[PDB]
Amino acid sequence: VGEALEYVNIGLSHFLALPLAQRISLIIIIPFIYNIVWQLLYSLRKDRPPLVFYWIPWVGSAVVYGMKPYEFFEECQKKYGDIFSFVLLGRVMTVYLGPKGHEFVFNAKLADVSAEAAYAHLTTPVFGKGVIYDCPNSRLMEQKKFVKGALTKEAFKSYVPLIAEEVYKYFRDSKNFRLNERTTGTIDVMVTQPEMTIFTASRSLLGKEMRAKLDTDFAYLYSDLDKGFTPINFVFPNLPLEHYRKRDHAQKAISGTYMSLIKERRKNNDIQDRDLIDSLMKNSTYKDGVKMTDQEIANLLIGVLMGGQHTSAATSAWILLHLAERPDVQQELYEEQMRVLDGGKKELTYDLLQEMPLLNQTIKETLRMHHPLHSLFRKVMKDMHVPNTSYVIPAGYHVLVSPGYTHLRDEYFPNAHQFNIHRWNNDSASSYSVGEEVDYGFGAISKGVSSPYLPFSGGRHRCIGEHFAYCQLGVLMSIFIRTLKWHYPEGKTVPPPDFTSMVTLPTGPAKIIWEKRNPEQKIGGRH
Ligand SMILES: CC[C@@H](C)n1ncn(-c2ccc(N3CCN(c4ccc(OC[C@H]5CO[C@](Cn6cncn6)(c6ccc(Cl)cc6Cl)O5)cc4)CC3)cc2)c1=O
Ligand code: HEM
Repeated sequence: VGEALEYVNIGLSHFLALPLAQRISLIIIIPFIYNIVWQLLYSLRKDRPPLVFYWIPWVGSAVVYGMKPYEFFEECQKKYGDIFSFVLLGRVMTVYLGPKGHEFVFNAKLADVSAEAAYAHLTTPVFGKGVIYDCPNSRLMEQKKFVKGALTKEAFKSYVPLIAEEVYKYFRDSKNFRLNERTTGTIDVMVTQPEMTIFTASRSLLGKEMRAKLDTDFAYLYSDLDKGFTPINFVFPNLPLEHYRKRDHAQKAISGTYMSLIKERRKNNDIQDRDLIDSLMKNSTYKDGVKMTDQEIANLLIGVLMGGQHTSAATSAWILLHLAERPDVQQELYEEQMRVLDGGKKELTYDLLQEMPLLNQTIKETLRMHHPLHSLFRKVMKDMHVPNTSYVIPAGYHVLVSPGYTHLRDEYFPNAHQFNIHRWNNDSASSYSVGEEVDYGFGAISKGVSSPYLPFSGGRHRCIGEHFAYCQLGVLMSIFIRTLKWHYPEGKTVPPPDFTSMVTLPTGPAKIIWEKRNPEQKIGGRH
């Protein structure tokens, strides 16, 4: 022990007498070996889920997870069961697959897990400060409450003809259609659907002013900001590059535009019940008296529009793509449209949308096969014991839940990779609380979150956009169906998802060929 500790000090010193060709090369090799040693040691633990073995420190299973998460989850499930962890770019993600995982994560106590600590870097740089994940959970709960106030049956009743008008205007004016001058055409659905989504959501949620603005070069800011909404933000939220400056600039310029409208309306007391802007002007005071600022209101609007943008656009693209090889479904949907709208002699209303179950089943089935968000996260805040196991998930870990994975299991949905809207006969609702309920601040929602079908999650972070989504997707598809037939270019089929984008959007270029059902029909109005 005497000469031992001396040779420790000697050894520390001889280390520095190494050529750096050796010293840098061991600066790499040492973490690599400890990593493997720590993993081998880790596997001993009884109070830890199996950890997926990986070679590269820090990076972890990022590549295979990133490129094909559901295949990754399937392989891990086979070897280890439903609970397992894996390292991902410096973090430890504990996956819990299936309905019990949904319960473990979505109904976890506010104290145990944090969504804002998982998500804030993704969103705060894009939306702005003070809202959504840049604030405490109870602020979020009430912001969801505020937004829900513009998402009522009466609002949907007034949105439908606005959304309809936008779809027709797009058919009339967009270079991708121009139905008054073309009877057939080819389109990339990842060009047309993001455009139709932003036009329809602008007009209805933001109002005529902000929609009007999309016909100016102001539209280039949306693109700039949109490009800033990327999973890279999870790792690099701010880097001194043109991309990040374009984004930052856009967030300032767009929120400034919203603030201009807001202050303009208040100045004239032109505060009605037209749109989400009016709504948040009348109704954005928290339960402790603090009022949202005009800046926070605008940042909230950006997030809502942005979130709704990507989930919905990706979804209507997938609907288009699945219907492109299924002329039978198109036909079936067309007949439902003729019946409900009396051969087209009835105008589409919100109430009539509700009497189109096949259409709604089509949305529902698309969301089963193409959950836009394949992985939902929470950062673990307090150590968590996994019920009926010896597993304890320690603070500093992340829990990862994936209803999108369960959506694609045959055990829960027979023939899960087949598109079949009739699996939802007797069950065309977007979702519905199968039993008892609970209120976190934005309204009574289902207490249990064990449904195998769960595109809108559940618990305190449950989506509040599902009825707006169905309204938007519904009006849009109703008009697509009554106006066009479409199919694939010869030899093409449904693309595989891109699991590396923000949403599980189709892999490009995803093209379909459209043709007018009534070549002679004209869309009125000015252009
Ligand atoms: C680097 C190597 C490469 C191979 N690699 N290695 C890993 N990956 C990778 C891993 C994971 C992912 N992602 C995909 C995106 N994903 C994700 C995206 C958004 C998201 O949103 C959850 C919250 C926050 O945003 C919204 C989204 N939303 C919900 N409804 C509508 N939008 C949200 C909620 C509320 C509001 Cl107001 C706005 C928004 Cl945006 O909900 C959650 C997860 C995480 C995993 C991507 C790439 C790679 O690409
Ligand atoms: C196809 C359409 C959509 C799907 C599948 C979807 C899905 C989801 C999911 C899964 C979550 C929870 C994520 C988690 O648990 O971590 C969520 C949250 C949320 N979504 Fe959506 N969404 C959709 C459309 C919309 C729309 C149109 C809006 C706004 C109009 C919207 C606004 C929100 C909001 C405000 C939250 C709450 C965030 C939180 O509480 O943390 N979503 N959505």
